[PDB]
Amino acid sequence: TTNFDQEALLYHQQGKPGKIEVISSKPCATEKDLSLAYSPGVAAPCKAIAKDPAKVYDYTAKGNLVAVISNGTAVLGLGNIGPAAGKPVMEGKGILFKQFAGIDVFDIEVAATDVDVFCNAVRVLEPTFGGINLEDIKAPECFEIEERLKKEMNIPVFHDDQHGTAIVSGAALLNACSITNRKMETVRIVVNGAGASANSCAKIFIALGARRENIIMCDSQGVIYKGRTAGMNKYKEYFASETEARTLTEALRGADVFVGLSVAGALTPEMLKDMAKDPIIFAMANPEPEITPDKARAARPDAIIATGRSDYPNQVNNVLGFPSIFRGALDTRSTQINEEMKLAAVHALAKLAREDVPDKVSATYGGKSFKFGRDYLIPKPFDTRVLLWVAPEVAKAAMKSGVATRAIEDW
Amino acid sequence: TNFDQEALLYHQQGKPGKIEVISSKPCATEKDLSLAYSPGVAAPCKAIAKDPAKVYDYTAKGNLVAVISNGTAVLGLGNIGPAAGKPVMEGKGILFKQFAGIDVFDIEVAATDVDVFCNAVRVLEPTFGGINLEDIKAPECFEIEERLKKEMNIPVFHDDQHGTAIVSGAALLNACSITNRKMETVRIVVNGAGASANSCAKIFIALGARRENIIMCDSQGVIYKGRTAGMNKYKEYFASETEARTLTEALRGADVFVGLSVAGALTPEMLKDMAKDPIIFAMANPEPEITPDKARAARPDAIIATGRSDYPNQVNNVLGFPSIFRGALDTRSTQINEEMKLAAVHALAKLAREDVPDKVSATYGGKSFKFGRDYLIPKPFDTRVLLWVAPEVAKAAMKSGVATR
Ligand SMILES: NC(=O)c1ccc[n+]([C@@H]2O[C@H](COP(=O)([O-])OP(=O)(O)OC[C@H]3O[C@@H](n4cnc5c(N)ncnc54)[C@H](OP(=O)(O)O)[C@@H]3O)[C@@H](O)[C@H]2O)c1
Ligand SMILES: NC(=O)c1ccc[n+]([C@@H]2O[C@H](COP(=O)([O-])OP(=O)(O)OC[C@H]3O[C@@H](n4cnc5c(N)ncnc54)[C@H](OP(=O)(O)O)[C@@H]3O)[C@@H](O)[C@H]2O)c1
Ligand SMILES: [Mg+2]
Ligand SMILES: [Mg+2]
Repeated sequence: TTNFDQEALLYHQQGKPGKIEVISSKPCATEKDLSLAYSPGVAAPCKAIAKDPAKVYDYTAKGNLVAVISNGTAVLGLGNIGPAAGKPVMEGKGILFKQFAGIDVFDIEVAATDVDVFCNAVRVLEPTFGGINLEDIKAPECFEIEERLKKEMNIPVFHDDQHGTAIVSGAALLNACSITNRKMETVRIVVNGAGASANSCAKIFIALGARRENIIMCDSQGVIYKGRTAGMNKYKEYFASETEARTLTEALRGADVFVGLSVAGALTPEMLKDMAKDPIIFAMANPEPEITPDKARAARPDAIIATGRSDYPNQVNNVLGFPSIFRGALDTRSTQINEEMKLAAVHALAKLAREDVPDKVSATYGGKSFKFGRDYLIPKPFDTRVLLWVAPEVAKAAMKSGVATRAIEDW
Repeated sequence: TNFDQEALLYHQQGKPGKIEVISSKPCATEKDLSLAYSPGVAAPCKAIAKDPAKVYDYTAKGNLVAVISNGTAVLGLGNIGPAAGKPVMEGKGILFKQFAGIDVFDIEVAATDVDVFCNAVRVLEPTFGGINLEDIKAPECFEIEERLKKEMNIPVFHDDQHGTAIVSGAALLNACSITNRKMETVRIVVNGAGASANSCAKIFIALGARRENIIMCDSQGVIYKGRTAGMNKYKEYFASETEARTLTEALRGADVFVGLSVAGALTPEMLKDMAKDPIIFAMANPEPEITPDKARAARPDAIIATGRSDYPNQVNNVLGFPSIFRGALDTRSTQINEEMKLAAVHALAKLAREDVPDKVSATYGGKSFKFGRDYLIPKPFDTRVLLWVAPEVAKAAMKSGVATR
């Protein structure tokens, strides 16, 4: 819909260009005000921070400030459009941080595609920020970039395209498994796609109890089988499967779970018929899914379906993750977002969906009723319980794992 | 002091720090967010991919300045490091917002090597409409600003260097006018050879001063040609043929003293042998090279400006950078060049000759102001400044061809 596009263009240019403004949180009108905000008063917190570096969190915005950082090499589904073109998306990501977790964001678009240039530039920004959310950086560069920055920086570094997606889909999968009386240890999973998100999703499924041998990964050229060499790399190699299947169709034979992280249309009804009873179908290709819940329900009335879209039930929406994840990490002044923290967020999201849904949430969604089951197995994005459930569990995981530098006693 | 305690509480209370980032557009509903983020946010991205200039139409780039420091010369605190400088950079951003309506991301960078710092900062270009370098020590700051100006296609401006040059240059033009002087024959003595001093001398030459009429002194006295002690590439440029060796000897018959050094550096005896109607810029902080009363006591015909708000003629940098960047941003300029800097000088000098509104008088407690020896430049809280200076900078950018809008 190109007129919907025009609504978006107008939105971005109307009044003042763009979507963000930086304002003072303190009085700044009078000469007295400015004698505190600036010279000579501002020397006091500077001296305090020089003597005790931790006090940077007491006297600046650092403790609530995340950088959303991209080089614009994988923007949304638009591909490598460059950092300037990606800036609206990074401003938008920042707005989600603010609206869902109260976190201030500097969106930082970096003109560097070289891994060393990019990492060298970002590493030295640490004094500015309480955390770094890497965004829309293409695979496989994003794997090296994230791992290097996590090692080199002493503040949390988290690439949402990789792990946010894994966290929310993992939560959904745990619940889908519960609803269908499945054990993770025996569930057979097919992942369609082998990019930034598929890699992390596969890894978290294993972390949640799935076996590598029960997971088959497919790409643009079919099943990633052990021995294969076409279009292969270090990361695809890890998930190369001993299977005899070569097509997506073959891989789905008797499979329990389809995880779609590829492109629209990739999954048809015929492929659906041979899946196991109560098939679990996550069709997350944007903006159009691998399949529709209706086409899926038509082929398989017993199917459980999640997608990336808010107009269908069970949206695997990344906004369920990163805001609370950084809230918990920031509030404990943590030096990392580690695996313990990611898993804590999985389990918090999963558990929340199992609770009775307050009238407030139904009223937010037009009076729709929600109860845990096949049409509701992950929290709604506009449910205010999400921050309350996920952020403290992340904070507790940071303290338990020893990456917190500030204890939080209670909420 | 109670004031330090007040300052600490100001920073620590409420939301820690001094800045918040907010949405400038509606962002409460599913519909709102379908435009602010996916799927609608793809539209401006596609527009920008096709026509790069549209980044200025659809993002905050055109109103967004990075205040960037590695914390190596923070205020008068020296090399305290990037984190400890963060309160100062947040506060600088506050000034940008309050005086020019400019949004700032303060960026504290953990790199002291010129090369590493530059390589980290120049790739941030897509984010910003302009870069204000701040509180970076000399001589590294010269090399850094020079290199970034060569690499980046947005304005790069180190305020410590050029802000004081611009405002003191406006003050100097007016001082010369008042005392019937011509810049081409004025003899100037610059005390100090650091970040700000060097730029001051360069602005004076641009305003018509002759390089031969300028003597620069540092911690070891006059910088004379042939001297090697404590020299560098930048001091070398301003090395003088003069036989003077001390600040005292240099000031004999001098018209102007520009003090960018340390307190007490200027005594009354040096003042004695200055020319009639000596112009004295004592801008050392927090205590000037000499006080206004001690100066007029020695020389009653003296015209004096300082860096302090408690005396007349405050050479305050807030008179410069807000309008300079406002003008640069509004013309979507690729540079702040010498033409733009000079445009700011002349506009500031011109505003000072205008009648001072009661609003300004009221702002400063009924104190009247009329262009003269006690009023050489606009007051910092004069709201006319942005309206006067920024349009002149924009005109300069367009005339010199660095404007893209
Ligand atoms: N919460 C969500 O809804 C969510 C989150 C993240 C991602 N996604 C969606 O998942 C998709 C990929 O995201 P990404 O960040 O991972 O991108 P990516 O890094 O580019 O990954 C693309 C992957 O898809 C593979 N592929 C392309 N065509 C295929 C086909 N017909 N069949 C099977 N695989 C195919 C590609 O194979 P090759 O490697 O061989 O080229 C590649 O592995 C996008 O649509 C994204 O919108 C959704
Ligand atoms: N608008 C304003 O009010 C304003 C603006 C900018 C600066 N200032 C003030 O000017 C002074 C310099 O600032 P800056 O940033 O330029 O500092 P800077 O970079 O450190 O430069 C210091 C300069 O002062 C020289 N110096 C040290 N002691 C001296 C002495 N007794 N006599 C003469 N020169 C001496 C140094 O000489 P060596 O090279 O030999 O070390 C050096 O050249 C500071 O007090 C600053 O607060 C005021
Ligand atoms: Mg992303
Ligand atoms: Mg400064």
